[PDB]
Amino acid sequence: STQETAIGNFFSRAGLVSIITMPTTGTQNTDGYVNWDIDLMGYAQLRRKCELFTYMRFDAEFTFVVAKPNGELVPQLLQYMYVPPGAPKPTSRDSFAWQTATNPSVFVKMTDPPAQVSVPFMSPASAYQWFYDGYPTQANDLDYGQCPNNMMGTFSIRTVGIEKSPHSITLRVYMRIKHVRAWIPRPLRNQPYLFKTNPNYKGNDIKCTSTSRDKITTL
Amino acid sequence: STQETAIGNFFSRAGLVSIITMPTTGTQNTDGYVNWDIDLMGYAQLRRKCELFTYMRFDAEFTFVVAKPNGELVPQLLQYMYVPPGAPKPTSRDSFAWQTATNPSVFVKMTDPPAQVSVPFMSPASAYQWFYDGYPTQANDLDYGQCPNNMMGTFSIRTVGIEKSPHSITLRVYMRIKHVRAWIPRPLRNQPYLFKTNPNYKGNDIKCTSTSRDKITTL
Amino acid sequence: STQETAIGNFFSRAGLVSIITMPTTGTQNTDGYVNWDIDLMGYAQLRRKCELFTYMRFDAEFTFVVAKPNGELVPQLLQYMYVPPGAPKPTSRDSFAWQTATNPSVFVKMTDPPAQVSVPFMSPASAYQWFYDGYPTQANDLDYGQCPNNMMGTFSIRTVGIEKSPHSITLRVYMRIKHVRAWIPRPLRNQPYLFKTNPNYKGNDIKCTSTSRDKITTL
Amino acid sequence: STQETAIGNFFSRAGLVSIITMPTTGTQNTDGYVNWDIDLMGYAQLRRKCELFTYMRFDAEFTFVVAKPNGELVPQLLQYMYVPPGAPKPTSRDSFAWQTATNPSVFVKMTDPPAQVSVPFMSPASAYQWFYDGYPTQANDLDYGQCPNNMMGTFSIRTVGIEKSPHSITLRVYMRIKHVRAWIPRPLRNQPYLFKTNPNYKGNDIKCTSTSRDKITTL
Amino acid sequence: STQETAIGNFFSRAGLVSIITMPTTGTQNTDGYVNWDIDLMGYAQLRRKCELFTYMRFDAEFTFVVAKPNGELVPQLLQYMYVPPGAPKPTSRDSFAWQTATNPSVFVKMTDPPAQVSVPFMSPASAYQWFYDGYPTQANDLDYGQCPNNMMGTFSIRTVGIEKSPHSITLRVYMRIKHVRAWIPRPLRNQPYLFKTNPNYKGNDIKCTSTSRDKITTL
Repeated sequence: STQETAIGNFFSRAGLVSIITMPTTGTQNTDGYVNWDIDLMGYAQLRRKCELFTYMRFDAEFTFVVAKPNGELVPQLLQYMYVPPGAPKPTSRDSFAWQTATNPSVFVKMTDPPAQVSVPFMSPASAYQWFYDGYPTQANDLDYGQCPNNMMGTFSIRTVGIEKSPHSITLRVYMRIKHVRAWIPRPLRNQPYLFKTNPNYKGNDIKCTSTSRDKITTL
Repeated sequence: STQETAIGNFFSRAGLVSIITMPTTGTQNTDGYVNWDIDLMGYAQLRRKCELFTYMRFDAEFTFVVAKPNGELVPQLLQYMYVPPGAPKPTSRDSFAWQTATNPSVFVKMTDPPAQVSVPFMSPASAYQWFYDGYPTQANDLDYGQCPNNMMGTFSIRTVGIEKSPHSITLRVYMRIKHVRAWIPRPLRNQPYLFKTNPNYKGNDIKCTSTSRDKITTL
Repeated sequence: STQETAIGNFFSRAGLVSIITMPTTGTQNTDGYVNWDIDLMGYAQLRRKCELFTYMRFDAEFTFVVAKPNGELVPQLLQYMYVPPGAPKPTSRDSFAWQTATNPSVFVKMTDPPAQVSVPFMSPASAYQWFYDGYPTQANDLDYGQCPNNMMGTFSIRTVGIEKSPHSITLRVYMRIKHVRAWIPRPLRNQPYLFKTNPNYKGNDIKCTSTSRDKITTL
Repeated sequence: STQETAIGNFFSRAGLVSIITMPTTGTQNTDGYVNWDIDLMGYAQLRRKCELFTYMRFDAEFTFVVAKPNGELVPQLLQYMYVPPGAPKPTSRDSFAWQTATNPSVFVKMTDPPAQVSVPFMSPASAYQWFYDGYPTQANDLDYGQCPNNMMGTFSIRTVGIEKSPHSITLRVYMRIKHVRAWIPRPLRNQPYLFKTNPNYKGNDIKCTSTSRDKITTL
Repeated sequence: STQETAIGNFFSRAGLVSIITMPTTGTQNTDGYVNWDIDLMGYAQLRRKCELFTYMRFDAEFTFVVAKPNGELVPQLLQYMYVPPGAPKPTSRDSFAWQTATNPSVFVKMTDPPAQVSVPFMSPASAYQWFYDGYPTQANDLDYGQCPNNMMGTFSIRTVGIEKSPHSITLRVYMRIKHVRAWIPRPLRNQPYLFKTNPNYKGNDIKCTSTSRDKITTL
């Protein structure tokens, strides 16, 4: 069936896009909260799939699978807050940001089944674009290829309550692309990725698209 | 879309309107209960938004997010009682008020998902009014601008059971305005608020509506 | 709206009609069960409301709010049995009565949300009557005004299991009157109540229906 | 209403038909399982009701109310297996019988609300019969009145898991007769029952159907 | 009724197809995960039933009944991942395989009721075949009768979380055949099975299809 090769089926399925960890005390948790900016170019697997196209438009479904680091669940009340683009992100475990009515928040117990929410098409432009041959502001670093109109928002996680939580939390964020539309197909990345924000490739070790053989007649 | 600028969308979304805390023993809890009169002029954020209009009419949806102070949940049975206007409020952890059939009460376990209830348009007048240029009873303090026809009711929280609860409770009250209607738009508050019940402003430090610059030509 | 003054709205709302307590061991609990005969003339508040009419007919909805005496809930299996009129009531924590198919019983865990059940119009007569100027069998005590055709049934509560429960239980019984019909309105009780089963009033201290004043002209 | 005297209403309502107890260790539980053959002639109350008719046909609804002996519930996974007639019953806590696809089994946690299942009309004959004036194979004991075509099946209870359960279990089995049909009404048992499988009565102490009085004129 | 002898009814009902055990530490669990390739020829009971036909086509419903080895349940988050045919299976408790979007995974708590999922008809051929009189690649062992087009997939179980789970898990996998279709009926296996992948039988001890008797006239 040709349905299997349709843009939609190719970009369906919820995949893991991030793994936030909030230990009781260690390196980055005397805070008590986390700010994860929604990022797709996170996993090279999904990134390569997207960079097959120049422009894309879609909705995103997020599912929040949390539990303690060993898999155990406890009666802990959590809060996930979506900070749209152009909005101020929490800077402390108790910033005013957490009370701002305009930053939709979802409250759920770690015992309750995973929370699920859908985020629309945020760009101010007609489509997200993985490639911008210009500057949003010149030969050159910093400020090139960067298109801020792809900014999808930020998710701020934290345990509820005035005192810090006794439990460490390991949260897995899954995302599913709904209603996909793609434009202008381009060559498939054949060089290892070096950065999230640009096509730079290792220029000394340029790998060949295909494996080799001895003679052009041996097969 | 113009829908985004519609009165309804502007006043939608559930925001935090109050944070009640009932510790086992400290300052105000050898009682075991709390009486929160429904108050909107609580958070200056929402208050400024309302004082953009003279009269407003609407329904209110209340959601009760509770848990212990650190975010943990325990099998504690709670009772939230709505004491309408003109009704007697509980004066002790065990007043008759808690048994009065006419004071609707909702019983829920701290484990159960947040309780949610809708309160109608209580005023005896056609609309709530954030400004009353008269007296409900004269140059002058006390008894001015005060309109008792805006009184929306009181919520009385307490743990159920004859003995006091072993757990401390931190309850967050969220409110959402439904079916909003507004009349007679007025200037937007440009001076810091000094009191909940009146427009008094600091008259020595009168802030300018806009920032300044050197010359009227430098830009 | 006149709807607010309608017999139905006047007698709606679930009110507390009884508070049964079953401690592990104290005065009346080496038993392990309780027999509460359904009684409305329990709370003078609701009683006065009913004695505004001579005859009344209605269905009753019962809700069972239970928890330990301090409000905590535990995984305890309880059984509530309705013993109709003319049926034999349990006389021990393990009478045959608890197994009698004809005594409908509802089993629920103290963790599960409150059990709710509806009891119909039990009287063998066309309506319940709060006043019977005769004898069911003469100037006179005992056997007067007593109409057994108002007998609505009994509720027998107990913890399930062959051994006694480790936990103390405090159960609140709420009742709501559905489909109300009233006949022959009568004067409103103006003297304090002395007994559940009769209009006897303190005859030495007869209180006046209204407060007093000095002169009939001072106001 | 005549509806109350209808065969259906007379045989409705779920009654207790059995009480299985599986202690950790005592007399009959170093096993870890129980085999209860579905038996109606268990409780003389229901038995007398059935023997008012010669033939009966009906479906049966079974509800499984379990908990520890004191009424407490714990996170124990149980398995109830229905072994139809002509099928092999488990002979050990781990017989192959428990894995046989054809023996429908229902898995439920003691925390989950009571399991409920419906068993159809199993007899190979058109109706169950409480009386068979013949032999299924002669004056005489053993092998008389016994009709094996009334065999409804067996229920095998056990805790899941390879190791024995730490908890003792007391399970109450309730049964409700659905879609009842009865034929050929007969005299009502007036002598105490002596056995489950036959009408034998104590012949020395033959009780009179009615109480006595002195003279045939005194009343 | 002939419905009882229909291919569908004959192959219905969920039966146990596998019992995976993941102890904290013992022989095969310092790993923390398990890879069970979906196998029907597991239980000789069901296998014999299938080998009554040459070709079969059907969907499969899998139910995952898990709990600790003694039947107790704990708040443990588990993950069941379906690795289709031609896909790479996890090789460690934390392989990339567990993050691969294309390997559908279902997350469920051991407290939640058993997870249930349906797997379609995976073969690249029109039907699964329990007999292939050829080679997929000759008199002869290894590489005969083996048809890889019957490969249905693999299920990879594991506890979620970065650290190993404190609890041992015993998981029972039930399978139900939906929408069955069978072709070309063949003789029923009358010799004990020796291997999962071939009809080899013990040739010294060849058992007779029927029991014996003395004379051909004694009955």
